[PDB]
Amino acid sequence: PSAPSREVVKKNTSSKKSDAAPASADPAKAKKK
Amino acid sequence: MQKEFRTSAYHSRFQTPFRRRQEGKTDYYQRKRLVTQHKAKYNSPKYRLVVRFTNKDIIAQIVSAHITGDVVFTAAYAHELPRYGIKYGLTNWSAAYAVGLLVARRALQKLGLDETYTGVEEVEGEFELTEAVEDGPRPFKVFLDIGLQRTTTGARVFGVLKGASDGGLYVPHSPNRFPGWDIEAEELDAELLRKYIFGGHVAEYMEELLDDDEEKYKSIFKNYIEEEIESEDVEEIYANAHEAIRADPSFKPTEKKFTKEQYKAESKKYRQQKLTRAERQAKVAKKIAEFK
Amino acid sequence: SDKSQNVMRELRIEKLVLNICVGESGDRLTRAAKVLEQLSGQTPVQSKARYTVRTFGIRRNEKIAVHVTVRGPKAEEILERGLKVKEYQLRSKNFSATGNFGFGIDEHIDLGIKYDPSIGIYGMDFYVVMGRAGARVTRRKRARSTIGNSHKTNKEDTIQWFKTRYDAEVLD
Amino acid sequence: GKSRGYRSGTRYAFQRDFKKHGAIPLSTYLKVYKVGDIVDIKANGSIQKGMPHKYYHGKTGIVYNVTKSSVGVIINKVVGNRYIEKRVNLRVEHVKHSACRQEFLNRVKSNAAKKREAKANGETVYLKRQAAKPRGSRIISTEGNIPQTLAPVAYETFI
Amino acid sequence: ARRPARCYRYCKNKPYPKSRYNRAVPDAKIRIYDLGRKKATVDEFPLCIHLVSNELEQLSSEALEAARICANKYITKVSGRDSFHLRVRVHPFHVLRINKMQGMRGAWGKPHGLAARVSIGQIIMSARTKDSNKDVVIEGLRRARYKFPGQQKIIISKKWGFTPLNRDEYIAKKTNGEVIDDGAYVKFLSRKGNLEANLQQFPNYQYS
RNA sequence: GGUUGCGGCCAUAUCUAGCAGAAAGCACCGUUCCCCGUUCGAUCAACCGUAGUUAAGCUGCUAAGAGCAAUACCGAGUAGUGUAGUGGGAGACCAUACGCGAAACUAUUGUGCUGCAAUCU
RNA sequence: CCUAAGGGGGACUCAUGGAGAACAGAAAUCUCCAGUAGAACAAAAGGGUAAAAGUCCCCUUGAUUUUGAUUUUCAGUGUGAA
RNA sequence: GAGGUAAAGCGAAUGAUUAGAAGUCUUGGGGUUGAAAUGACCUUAACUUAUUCUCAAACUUUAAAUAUGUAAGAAGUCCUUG
Repeated sequence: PSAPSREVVKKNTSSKKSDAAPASADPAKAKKK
Repeated sequence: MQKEFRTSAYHSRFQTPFRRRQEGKTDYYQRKRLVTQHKAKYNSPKYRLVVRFTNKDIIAQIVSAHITGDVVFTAAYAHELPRYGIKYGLTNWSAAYAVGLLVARRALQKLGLDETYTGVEEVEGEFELTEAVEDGPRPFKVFLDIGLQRTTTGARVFGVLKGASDGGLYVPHSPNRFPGWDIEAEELDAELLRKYIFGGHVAEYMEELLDDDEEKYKSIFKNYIEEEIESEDVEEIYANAHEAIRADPSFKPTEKKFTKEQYKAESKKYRQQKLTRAERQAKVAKKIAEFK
Repeated sequence: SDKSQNVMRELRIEKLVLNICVGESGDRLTRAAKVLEQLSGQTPVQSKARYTVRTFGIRRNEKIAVHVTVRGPKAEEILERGLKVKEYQLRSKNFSATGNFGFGIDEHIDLGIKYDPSIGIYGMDFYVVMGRAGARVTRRKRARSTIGNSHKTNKEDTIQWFKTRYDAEVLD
Repeated sequence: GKSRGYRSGTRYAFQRDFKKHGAIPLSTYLKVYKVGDIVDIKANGSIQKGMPHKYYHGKTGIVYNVTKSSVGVIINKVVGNRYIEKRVNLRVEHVKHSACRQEFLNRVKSNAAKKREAKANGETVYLKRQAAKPRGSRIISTEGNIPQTLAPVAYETFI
Repeated sequence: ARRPARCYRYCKNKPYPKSRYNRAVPDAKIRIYDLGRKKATVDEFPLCIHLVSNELEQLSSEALEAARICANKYITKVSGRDSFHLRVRVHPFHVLRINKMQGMRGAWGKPHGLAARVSIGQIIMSARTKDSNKDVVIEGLRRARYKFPGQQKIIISKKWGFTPLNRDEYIAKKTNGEVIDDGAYVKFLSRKGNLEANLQQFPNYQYS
């Protein structure tokens, strides 16, 4: 069968970790302890 | 938590696009490429065959661009077709062909090139350009303008293109967008082009639908049934409309039931008028008063 | 006039998007695509990773996920099939501020399709995009514009429409 | 070291105006230039073809050639102790008609129009322009405008 | 370490601020610009006294720090730490350079300190306090003048505190409901904008 | 006067939030045999104008509206500046003479005009 | 440095933010809304660019031949570039 | 006609920067609530909104003075036709 793929729409050429991905920006998922 | 975006500084520095670009109606890239004339042809204008399709109409205008605004040479509307014998399906491919033929004939009548550059008098689906006639005026040259609507092979715009090309106008074009063109084998099937020129596809659809879905046939083709038009004589409608168009390509305006001032007075009743500065001042004062 | 009870203001499903984000490529992604085309009857499309993350084990331009878009009555049929898995019980925090909604099933076999051991089991995301008549205004090429405020789809209107249509319960 | 490239020092000159970026309005492409016309040169930064050199930005010249998309402009440049004849090829996006002629051309018509009227009337009419003359005598009425006596005011700190 | 201030007194060079072109710039000595009861509302301190430059000159940041400390110490010792609010109205943004720390080849200097460029009539420090505390604050600023080079004038402002309104028109606006508090400063009603919001924000406003 | 097509200047035209819109036009709208394009007839392509709606788009009006534009016994002849002095001052700088002359601020007003063709209660 | 990152045409809109979807979490993929460019355009910095000059798709070799004129540096010589 | 220097501006873009105020903490910590419920509380710090003090040779909406290009006719303007 056909094998289409989603085309590129963004402009970020470099293969680096993107923005809005910092450590400690998350809550405590184990708060209830 | 996030910065409010629509600030006053955002509006102050905002550069609004062109009026007819913000409307989403004029592609100024294509308009620049089309309108701009070779500077050594000083005041010789370029002529645009502006072809626009609405939900109920086809507009084919011949336009020249000027600094004060575009100027229309001739115009053909699809709703002029019932005068020439086409009452239903005014947005066909064949209706587009008839509109193109009508605008071409009317333009040549206005210019005076009727006997010379008659065009393709026998429509047989052959690809053809209007060559000049030796020791005579060159054929009227017009360039197609489709605006924002897409270039697809078999589109209705190239129906107007073929109608104008067969009418005697010299509109440069290639046949690889006409229906009946094979992409893999680089030649045009004239039979299918001739079929769409004389409304063959609609007749074929009526034939295929009449024996399969009677209710859909009644609903879709109600006008043909109520007019006693069978699939067999549909092509004759377009063939006779072609002859009628070529015989009398003149423009006949609709005789107006009312005068310009009557229309103006009737319309002026249903328009709100801007408030006087005193009126809004009084409104503000009343609001302050009622706020204690 | 601006009558709320107008014919053209009726909500309907614009599209239903089915998403399977398998974290790798190769055989598993191909089998997920096979699941999607079995479910929807139309060819799915594979989506590439937008960037490289060591934690997730993915690399940029690696085919990670597969998704498909269905429209028409088939969207309604698949949506009710999926709601059977969810037994018609959604949460108030399943509807976006723009009037769309979605959920996720953990087993694709629960939808009512034959299990196979080469294929395996894959979880799936269902998203339903709601809209009224006249959305073409925002999608057409010529004279494209926006949608007026009263015609817009919002959270509460979608919530009551869903409760009316499917007789389901929306956990608030 | 030193840098003396083609577009050196053109940071602000070749910028588009504030809230005036984007595409060119098409009245630019509709104007008709003839040989002998007088045009103001102003480089448009959005079109990099046919762009004038930074010296000619702000100069006015004579159109001497008309091409497909450009015009030839004559500029006189001081080089040492004399003027050198320069011939610059400019796309019409960087060229605008100079308004100095249309003002003078009207005066040519007005002078011709006024001279035939006096000839038709048999009188003589003087068409030379005149500089602002000293104002003549006049009488100032004080009725309702009695002079008010002003005096310098005392020093005061306002901060 | 420091050259005498006479070496950097005059505004001979163009402004040289911290930017992406000079990055190895040390910090200014003065880091605090509001002293005293800085959270006091406008009404408690109607009297304003300025130290005003009569010189087009440069004042080093450490001179600003010394003058600030001197004035604060005196006013606090005499009338208490809560009787006044002192604001330094000049910030050191100009970087001075030093060359030595061969000959005049490669003589471009390295950052040496920070200075504020003041004009004639420019305010250096302001102090808002009570009227009864006038003579104290002046004597506090009169000492601070000894830490500055050049000539400075002590001027009693015609305005109410740090507001731009004179002491008579501030009363005129307050008694008409035309002013509200926003902490250490005030907000004035504007006759432009949304009427409902303006009326809500200033409930005591007598419209004319 | 309304509307449509093609435009000129390119916010007095934009933006936000509300309300109204006769006729025509435009629009949304219905269908998939055909030309054609899609993961998806959503866009695009074709057909019907037939089944429906002014709900939206569009137009107009409202807002001590944001923005924009213009004006000024507004600020201010202020800042700045050309020219001059065997002017002042230790200097930094300043005043004067003959000329030119802002910006911000303040206040008020306004919120598209218009060309060609066609059409309309 | 690049057979495309050159040429033409077409389709689309970017950075980012918000609200939502099993694993999935601050960062995967999907949907909508907002988004005057706050992205990207080989390489310095500046300018320029939004139905594009950016991203993607299709076709191509005009990065071809002949020799003249002009601009910059300038002696109005050369070279380079345009 | 052209300019972007002086001046001005920063409750206008970029960058720098003082101080409080009011809100969101639902994606900050500290404590006190709970025999557990992340669901309230007081505080510091973050953001957001309306304000506030001070700035820029390699910032800017605005924008001088001086200097600078062009024109002010007979080789011009108009009328008819090769």
